[PDB]
Amino acid sequence: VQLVPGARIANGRYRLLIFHGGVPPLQFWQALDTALDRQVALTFVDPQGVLPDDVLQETLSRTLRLSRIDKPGVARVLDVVHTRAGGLVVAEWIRGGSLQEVADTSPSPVGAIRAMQSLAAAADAAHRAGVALSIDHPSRVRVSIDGDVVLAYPATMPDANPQDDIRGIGASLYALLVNRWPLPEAGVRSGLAPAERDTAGQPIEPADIDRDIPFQISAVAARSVQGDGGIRSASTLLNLMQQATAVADRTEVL
Repeated sequence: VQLVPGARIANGRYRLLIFHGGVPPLQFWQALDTALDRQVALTFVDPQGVLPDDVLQETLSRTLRLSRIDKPGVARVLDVVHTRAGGLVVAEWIRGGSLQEVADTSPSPVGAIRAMQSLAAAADAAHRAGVALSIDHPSRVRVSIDGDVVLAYPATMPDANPQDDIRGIGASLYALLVNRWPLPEAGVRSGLAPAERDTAGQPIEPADIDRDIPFQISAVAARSVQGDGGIRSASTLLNLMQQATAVADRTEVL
């Protein structure tokens, strides 16, 4: 079939508006719910049917498992339906902007790390619940008006794991900090340039690229983005985020 703006999906209930990219076979869409007249976040799980039913089923399952976690870091799942275009994960629409859009406004460092805490925290409840967020691509998250960073398009496939979440979270923090995506790219419609690599392949640290960025805040970004090691828990990740914040509010004025 075909997915393009205007399409009507699910007995026509949803009309597509904007394509927000994804990591195939996933597709992140912005759509209008014509029965309740309000926007929703569609995650299509497999438009072309390329997935073995076994993987599909595990994907819905882990997504559902993620759904019952109620934290501001994750969009609320409204439904999970099978449509003419494959499995479909319907989520509330988060007012604000994409992760791409906000980073292009070189936002305050302190404002950025502070806003990431909702993401790290939701990560933590998830992991403690045995399910990953799958922060694998910048389109996956938005920034809400209320200054939270949110998993907008839920859809947790088999490959998603806690450790990749920590990496993906920092890859977001990094994005806000330097408007660059320090991860290889497994995407369509990424919208963000790649991060400069040092000689050892590790991304150049945020502070070195812009010495205005407090040291603590650039540390949490880099020690997190590298799967090399260091941070190995949303739990710890959050606390680092929090200490980095306190140091920063104090020092902020100066």
